[PDB]
Amino acid sequence: VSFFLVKEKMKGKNKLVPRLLGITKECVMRVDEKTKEVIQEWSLTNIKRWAASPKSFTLDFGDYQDGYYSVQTTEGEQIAQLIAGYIDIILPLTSAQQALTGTINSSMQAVQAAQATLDDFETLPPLGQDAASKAWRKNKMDESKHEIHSQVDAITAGTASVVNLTAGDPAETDYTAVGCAVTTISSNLTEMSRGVKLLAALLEDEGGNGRPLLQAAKGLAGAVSELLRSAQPASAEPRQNLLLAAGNVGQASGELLQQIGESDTDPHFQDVLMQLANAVASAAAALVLKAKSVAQRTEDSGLQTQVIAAATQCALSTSQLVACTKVVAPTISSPVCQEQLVEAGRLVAKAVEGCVSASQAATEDGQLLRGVGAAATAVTQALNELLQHVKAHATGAGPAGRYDQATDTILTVTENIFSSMGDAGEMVRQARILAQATSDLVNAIKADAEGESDLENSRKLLSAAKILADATAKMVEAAKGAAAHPDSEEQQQRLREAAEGLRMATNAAAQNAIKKKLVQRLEHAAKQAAASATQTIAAAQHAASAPKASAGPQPLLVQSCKAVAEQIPLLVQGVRGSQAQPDSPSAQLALIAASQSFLQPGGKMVAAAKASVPTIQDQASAMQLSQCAKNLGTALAELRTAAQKAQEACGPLEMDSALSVVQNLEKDLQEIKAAARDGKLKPLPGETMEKCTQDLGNSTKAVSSAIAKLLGEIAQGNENYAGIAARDVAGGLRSLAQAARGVAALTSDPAVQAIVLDTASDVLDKASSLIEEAKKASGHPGDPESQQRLAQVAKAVTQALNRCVSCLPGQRDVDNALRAVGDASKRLLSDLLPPSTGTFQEAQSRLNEAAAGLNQAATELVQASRGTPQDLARASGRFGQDFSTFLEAGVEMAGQAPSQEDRAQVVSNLKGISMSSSKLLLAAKALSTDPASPNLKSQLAAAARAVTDSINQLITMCTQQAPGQKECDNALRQLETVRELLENPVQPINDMSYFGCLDSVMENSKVLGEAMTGISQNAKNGNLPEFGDAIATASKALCGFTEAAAQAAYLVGVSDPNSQAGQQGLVEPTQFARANQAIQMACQSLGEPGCTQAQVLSAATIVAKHTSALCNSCRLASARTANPTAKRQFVQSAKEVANSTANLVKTIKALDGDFTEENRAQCRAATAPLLEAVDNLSAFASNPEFSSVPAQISPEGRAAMEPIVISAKTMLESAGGLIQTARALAVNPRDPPRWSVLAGHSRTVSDSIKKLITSMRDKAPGQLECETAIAALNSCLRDLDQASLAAVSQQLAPREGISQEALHTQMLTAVQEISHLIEPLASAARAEASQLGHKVSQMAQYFEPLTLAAVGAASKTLSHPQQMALLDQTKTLAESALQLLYTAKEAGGNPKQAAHTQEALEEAVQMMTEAVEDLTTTLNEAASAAGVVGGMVDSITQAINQLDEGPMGDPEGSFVDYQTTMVRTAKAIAVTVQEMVTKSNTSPEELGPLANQLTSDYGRLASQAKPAAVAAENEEIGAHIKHRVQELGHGCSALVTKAGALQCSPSDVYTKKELIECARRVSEKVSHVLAALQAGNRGTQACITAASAVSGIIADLDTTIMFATAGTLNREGAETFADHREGILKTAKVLVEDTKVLVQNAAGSQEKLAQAAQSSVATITRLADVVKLGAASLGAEDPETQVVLINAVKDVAKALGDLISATKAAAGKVGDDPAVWQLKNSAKVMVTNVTSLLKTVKAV
Repeated sequence: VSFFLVKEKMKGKNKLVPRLLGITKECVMRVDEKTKEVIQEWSLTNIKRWAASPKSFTLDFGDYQDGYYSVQTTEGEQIAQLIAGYIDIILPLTSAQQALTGTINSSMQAVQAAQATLDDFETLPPLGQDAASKAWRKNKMDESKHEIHSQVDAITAGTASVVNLTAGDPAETDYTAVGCAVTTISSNLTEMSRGVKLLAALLEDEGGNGRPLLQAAKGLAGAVSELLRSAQPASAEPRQNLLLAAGNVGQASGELLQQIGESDTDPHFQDVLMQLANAVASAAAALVLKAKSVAQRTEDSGLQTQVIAAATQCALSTSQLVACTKVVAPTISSPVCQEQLVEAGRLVAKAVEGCVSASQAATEDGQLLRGVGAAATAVTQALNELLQHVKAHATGAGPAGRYDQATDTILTVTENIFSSMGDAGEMVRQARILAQATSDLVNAIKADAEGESDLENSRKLLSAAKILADATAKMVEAAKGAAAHPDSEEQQQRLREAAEGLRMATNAAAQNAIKKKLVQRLEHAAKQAAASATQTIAAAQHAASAPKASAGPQPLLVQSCKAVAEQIPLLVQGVRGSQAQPDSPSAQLALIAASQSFLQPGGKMVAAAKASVPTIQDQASAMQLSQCAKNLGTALAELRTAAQKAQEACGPLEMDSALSVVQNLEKDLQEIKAAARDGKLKPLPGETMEKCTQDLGNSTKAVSSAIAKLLGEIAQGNENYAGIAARDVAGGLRSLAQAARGVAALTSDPAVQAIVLDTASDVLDKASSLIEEAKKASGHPGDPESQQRLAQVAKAVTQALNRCVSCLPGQRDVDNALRAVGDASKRLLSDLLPPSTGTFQEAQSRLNEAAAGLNQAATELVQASRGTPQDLARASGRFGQDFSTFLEAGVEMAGQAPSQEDRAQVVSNLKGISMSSSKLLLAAKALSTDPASPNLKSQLAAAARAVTDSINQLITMCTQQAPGQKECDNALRQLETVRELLENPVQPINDMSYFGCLDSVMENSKVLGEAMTGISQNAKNGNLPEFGDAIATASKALCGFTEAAAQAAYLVGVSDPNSQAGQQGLVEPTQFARANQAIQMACQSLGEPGCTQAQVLSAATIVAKHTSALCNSCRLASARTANPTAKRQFVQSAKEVANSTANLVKTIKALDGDFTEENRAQCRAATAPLLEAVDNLSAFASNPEFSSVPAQISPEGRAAMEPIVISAKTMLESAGGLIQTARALAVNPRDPPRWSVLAGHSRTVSDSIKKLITSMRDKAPGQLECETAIAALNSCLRDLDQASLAAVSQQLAPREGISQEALHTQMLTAVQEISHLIEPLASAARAEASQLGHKVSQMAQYFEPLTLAAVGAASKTLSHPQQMALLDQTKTLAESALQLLYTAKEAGGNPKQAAHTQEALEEAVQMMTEAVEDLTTTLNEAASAAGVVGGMVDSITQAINQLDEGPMGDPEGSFVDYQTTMVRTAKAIAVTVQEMVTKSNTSPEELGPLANQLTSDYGRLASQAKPAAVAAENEEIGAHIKHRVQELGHGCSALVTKAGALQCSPSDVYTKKELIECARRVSEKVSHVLAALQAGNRGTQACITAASAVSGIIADLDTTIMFATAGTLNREGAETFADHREGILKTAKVLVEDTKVLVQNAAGSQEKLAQAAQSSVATITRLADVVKLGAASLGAEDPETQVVLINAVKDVAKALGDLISATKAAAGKVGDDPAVWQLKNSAKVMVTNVTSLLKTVKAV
C-alpha cells in the first residue's frame, strides 16, 4: 500500500486536515494520519473519474455514493499515474446576444403596447366640487407629475447606460447589463404611459388641454422604440445611428418634461452643458489632428497603426460623450444620469491618455509637446463639463441671495462646532473661523445699510448687524472659556449655546438663510428618495409579473411596495407644500415629518427587494431591482441625515402647529357641511362605507392613544415630546375628519350626515380645547390644578370620540344592548328589592332558565360575529334582552336569599356578570365597525368565555341545588362557549407553540380520562360531591383541550408555505382584558362599604398580582416598540401603575388591623388613581399601530387546518352528550340504557382524542420543508462537484456575456441573504415549528442562485487556485447549510429536545457563520483587487441604514467598554484614510484594498454604535454618537468611490484632488466621531488617552534600550549621574502624588479625573526624559548599568499603565464594588515600582 500524506477538507469547514490516502492494487483507501486506522474504502474498479492538478488530486466514482473525493496534495500527478495504470490492470449571434435580442423584443412589444394605450382615454372617477375633491385632483396631478419625472429620469439614465455599455467590442461587452438597461427603459415607459394618461385626463378636466401631453408622451415612446431598434445586436448600422437615436430619446424626454412642467434645470444650464460638451469634442478634434501629424511622421508601420487607433478611439469616445450629454441633459439632476456622464467622461479621458501614450512611443520634442498641449486641453474641458454638472447635482434652486457665501460658511462652521461637542480644541478653532466669517458678514451688512437710501431699511440692517455682533462677542467669550478649561463640560455646552445663538442671529440678519438652506436640502433629499422609491416600485412590479417563474419572497415585496406606494404621495405633498410656502414653519415641519415617516417603509421595501433579487430567474429584472434598491438605500440614508439637520434647525414649533391643523380641520368640516347642504359633497375615489367606518374607528383609537401620550409627556414636563404628542393628536384628528367626511358623503339621508358632521365638529372642538390646555400646561410645569384640568379636558375629548363612533347608524343596536345592560345593572344592583314573590326553589328554577338563555344568547352573538352586520346587531339586541331577563331573575333570587351575606354575594356576582356582559357588548361594538377583523372576533369569543365564567361562578356560589347538578349545568355552559373557538381558528388564542399545544392536549386528555373515570365511578356508587368535582375537572380539561387544539389548527394553518404570519402586537389583549377586569372588580370590592377584612386581603393580593402583570407587559412593550415616544410612554405607564398600586398596598397595610370606617374611606379614595392609571394605559395601548397584524392563511393552509378542527368538534359534541348522560345517571344511580349510552359517549370522546393526537404527531410542521431543503442542497453540492471536476481538468467553459464583477455581485447578494437567515432558522429550530419550515425554504431558495453564480465566476477566473478557492468555499457554505438543515430537522422546534441537539445546533450555526465569513472575505478581496467599489458603498449605506432601523431594548453593556472599542476603531479608520492619501501619490493600486479595510472598519464602528447609544447615560449623547457615525459613513462612501475611481484611472489629475478632499472630509468626520465618544465621559476618555501615551513612552524606552545594548553615543559634556539623582527623586515624588490623586479622583468630577490622568502622563513623560538623560550620563562603556535604570523606569511606566486601566474600570464605582479595591491594588503596585526606582537611582 503506497501511502501519500495528503490534506483533505473538513465538511462545513474551510479547514484542511492531514489524511493518508493509500492505493492498493485492487482498491484506493483513506487512512487516518494519527491512528493509522482505515476510515473508508473504495474499489479501484469502482472509480471512473480521476483528475490531477499541480495542487490537487480529485477522484469521482459516483455510482457508489453521491459526492467525489477531492484531496489537496502537491504530488497529485504521481498519485494519479498510479491510479491510471492500475485501472488498466483491473480491465450567427451568441447566446448572450440571443438573450438580449429576446429582451429587446419583449421590451419592444411593451413599448408598442404603451403607445397603443395613449390613444385610449382614461375615465376619471366621479368627483365632487368640495375642497377635498379639489385637493384630490391637485394631489393626483402632482403625484402623476412626480412619477412621470422619475420615470423619464429612468428612461434617460437607461439610454445613456445603453450608449455606454455598447461602446465596446461585440465581445467583452456585458449583455446582461444592456438587458437591464432596456428593461429599465421599457418598464418606466409603461409606468409613464399610465401616468401620462391619468395626468392628461386630469388636465382635460378643469378645462386644460391634455392633447399636447399625449403627443409628447407618444413622441417619447416613438423615440424609445427607435432606440430599442438601434440597440439590437443583429443590426449592422453605424454607431452614429444608435447615438442619434439616443440623442432623440433625450430630446423627446425633455419635451415631455416641458409639457408637465417638471423640466427642472434652467435652459441656461442646458446651453452651457451643450457648449461645454462641444468644447470637449473640438479639443479632441485638435488632439486627433496632432496625433495624425505624429502618425504621419512616425516610421514603423506597427506603431503608426497604434497612433491611428488611439486617435480614432479618442474621436469615438468624444462622440459618445456628446451623445450622452444630449441624452441626460433634460434629466441631469438624477444621480444615475450624472453617473453615466462620469462614465462617458472617463472613457474620453482614458482615450486621451491612450493617445498621449501612443504619441510618446515616438520621439520628437516639438511634436510630443504639441500632443501633450492638445491632450491637456481635452482634459481641461472634460473637467470643466464634469464640474459644471457636479454643480448641477446640488439643488441650489432659487435666488442667489444677497448674503449667500457668508451664510453658507456660517452654516458649515456652526455645524462643525455642534459636531465636535466634547472637544475643546476643535470647537475653539471652528469658533475662531466662525468669528472671522461672521465679522465679514457684519461688515457687509453695515456697508449695505450705508448704501441704502431708505431710513427704515438702513435702520433694520444696522440693528440686525448689531445683534449679530453681540452674538459674535458672546461666542468669542464662550470660545475663551472653553479654551481655558479643555475638560469642562459646562464650557463646551456654553460654546454650543453661543454657536446656536450665532446661527439664530444670522437667521434674523439674513432672511432665514440657514434654515431655508437646510429645508431646501431636505426637499432635495426627499425628492430623490421619492423618485428612487417610484423607480424601485416600477422595477419590483416588473420583475414580479414577468413571465419568469417565481422562486422567492415576492409577496413580501408586494406588501412592501404597496406600503411605500401609499407613503410616496405624502412625501411629495410635503415637498410641494414646503416649496409653496418657503417661509411657513408648518410646511417645513410637515416635510420633516413626512420624510421621517417615509424612512421606515422604505427600509422595509429595500430589504424585501434585496431578498427578492437572487430568486428572480430573469437577470435583467433582478439587476434593475438590485440597482433600484441600492439607489433607494442611498436616498434613504441621505434623507435621514437631511431630515435630522432640518429638524435641528427648525426648532420646537410643533405645539402651535397642532392647533393650526385642528382649526384648519374645523373650517374644513364647516365647508363640508356647506357642500352637504349643496350637492358638491360626493364620495372620494376608493371611499367605501366599510373602509370609512374602519377608518373612523382606528382614528378614534389613535386619538385616544395620542391624548394619553400627551398627558404622559406633560406629566414628565418634557416639552419636546409633548409637541410630538400634540402632533400625533392632530394627525389622528385629520384621519378622523377624513373618515367622518367619507361617511357623511356616502350616506344619503341628510339627518344622518348632519349628525355625523356635528359629532366630528364636537370632537375637533374638544380637541382644540385639549391642545390649548396642553400648551398652557407645558408652558408652566409643576401646577397640580393644570394636570387635573388636563385630565378633565382629555376625558371630555374621549366622550366626544365615543359619541362620534356611536353616531353611526349600525352602532345603535349594540348601543341599545349596552344601555339596557347599564340601566338594568344600575337599578337592580345598586339597590336590593326587599319585596319578593314565590318560593325559593321557584326563584332557583327561574334563575337557572334565565342563565341558560343568557349563555345561549352569548353563543348566538359569537356566531353572528361571523355573519352579516345585521346579524350582529340583532344578536346583540337579543343578548341584551336576555341579560335583562337574567338580571331580573337574579335580583329575585337575591331578594329571597335568607342570610344577609348570601344576598350580598349574589349582588357581587351579579355585578361581575354585568361587567362581563358590558365588556362582551363592547367587543361586539368593536366588531361592528371592523367586522372582518380577526383579532376583534377572537376578542368577542374570549368575552363570551368570560360571560359564561361569570354565570358559572354565580350559579355555583348561590344555588344550593342538588349535589352534582350545578356541575353538569356549568360544564355545559362552558362547552357551549368553548365550542366557538373551533369555527374559524385563524388567530392565536394562547402563546403556545405547536409542541406546547401537543403537550397540553396530552395533559388535558389525561386529566379528562381521570375525571371521566371519576364521574362513571361516582355515578355508579352514588357519592354526589366527588361526582360533582369530577364533572368540574372534566369540563375544565375539555376547555383546555379545546384551546390547545384550536391553536393547533391555527398553527398548522400559519405553518403552510403560502401562509404568512402576523406581528404579535405590543400587548396581548386577552391577557390584558383579564388583568383590567380583575383590577376593576377588586377595586369595586374595596369600594363597597360591606366588605370583610378577608375580602380586602384577597382583593389586595389580586390587585398586586395583576398590576405586576401589567407593569411586566409595559416593560415588554417598551422593549418591543421601535417608536421612541411610545417607549417613553410605556415606561411612564409602568411607573405610574407601580406608584398607584404601591400607594394602594400601603393604605391596605394601614387598613389591616384597624378596621375603622375612616380608613376604609381613605382606601376608597386611594383605589381611584390606580383605576385611572389603568385607564390611561388602556387608552395608550389601544393605538392601532400597537395592534397585532392578522395572519394571512392560504387555502391549502386551511385544508391542513381542517382535520384538527373536525376531530375536536366531534370530541366536544360527544363530551356534551357525556355530560347529559352523566347528569341523568346522577339523578338515579343505575339504568340499563343510560350506562350503555355513557359508554358510547366515552368511547367517542377517547377515540377523538386519539385521532386528533395522531394527526398532530404526523403533521410535524417543518419536517417536510427541511427534507425538501436537504434535497435541494444536495443537488447544489452535486452541481459544485461537477464544476470543480471540470475546473481541475481545465474543462470549465467561461461565461461570455457577463463580467466578473456582475457574477461576484450575484454571489455576494446570495451569500448576504443566506447570512441574514442563518440566525432566525436556528431560533425557529429551538422554539417555533411554525416558522421553521418558512425559514428553511427561504434559505434553501438562495443556493441554486449561489451555485449558478459561483460556477460562472469560477469559470471566468483564470488563476486556477482562486477559482478553486471560490468553488471550495461555496462547497463549505453549502455543507454547513446541510448541517444546519439536519440539526434543525432533528431539533424541529421542540423545546423538549436533548442537550445533544442543542449543542449540535449551536455548533452548526457557528460553522455556517464562519463559512459565510470566509466566502464574503474572498469576494470582497476579489473586488478590491480590481477597482470595484460597489458593495463597499452598498455596505456602508447598509450600515448607516441599520444604525437606525432597529428596535431599542437596552441590552446590557458598559459605555466605557464601547467607548474604548469605538475609539480604537475610529483611530484605525483615520490611519487608513491617511494611508490612502499617501498611496494615491505612491501606489494607486493599493487604494482598493485600503478601501475594503476602511469599509470593514466603518462597519465595525457602526455596529458598535447602537449598543453604545442604548448604553450611554443620556439619550442625547447616544444620539450624537450615532449621528456622527452616520455622517462619517456618508464621507466614507464618498471616499471609497473616489478611491476606486483613482485606482481605475491612476493618472487622472482631478480624481486625485477629489480623493484628497474626500479624505480631508472623512478625517474631519473621524474627529467628530471621536469628540462624540469623548463627550460620554471626559474622564474615562482621558484614561484611554493616558493608556495610549504611556504605551508610546514604553515603546520609546524600548527603542533607547535596544540602542544602548549595542551601539550608542552617551556623551553630553561632563554631565554625569550625580546631579541627575535629585531631579529623578523629585519626579518620582511627583509620581507618587499623581497616583494618589488618581486614586481619589477615580470617582468624582470628570474634569478632575481627566486632569489627574493628564498630570500623571505629564509626570511620566518628564521622568522618562530625565531618566534617558541620566542613562546617557552613565556612559556607553557600561551597557548593563544604563539598561537596569531604563528598565526600572520602564517598569514604572508599565505600572502606571495598569493603574490607569484600573482607574478607568473603577471610575464612577461605589465603595463596596470590587472595582475600587482592584484600583488600590495596582496603585500600591505603582508605589513599589517607584521605590524600586528610587533605591536603584541612589545605588548607582
